[PDB]
Amino acid sequence: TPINLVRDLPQGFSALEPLVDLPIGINITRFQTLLALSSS
Amino acid sequence: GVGYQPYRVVVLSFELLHAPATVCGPKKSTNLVKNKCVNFNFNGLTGTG
Ligand SMILES: *[C@@H]1O[C@H](CO)[C@@H](O)[C@H](O)[C@H]1NC(C)=O
Repeated sequence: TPINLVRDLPQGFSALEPLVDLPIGINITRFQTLLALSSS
Repeated sequence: GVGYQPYRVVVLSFELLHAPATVCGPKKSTNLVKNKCVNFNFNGLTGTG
């Protein structure tokens, strides 16, 4: 969904289409994201 | 002689109740017809029309 404001979530409506569909079958109770990105 | 030669044996062992079914045999298909009352079956969606 392209937008016009880099600030907080905008006002509008847009539905999400299905993308991937998998028969994993597995047991889930916790999820984590991945980030690709010294301290001074 | 027979009974002494080497033999290639393969075991087709399968299990259940481990994951949703994802291995199924080939499913045949027939030709498509139009303008005639027929019994159709689209991906298991059975019906007459
Ligand atoms: C996790 O899903 C599994 C099957 O893979 C099920 O046996 C189990 O009840 C779930 N885990 C817990 C702690 O209940």
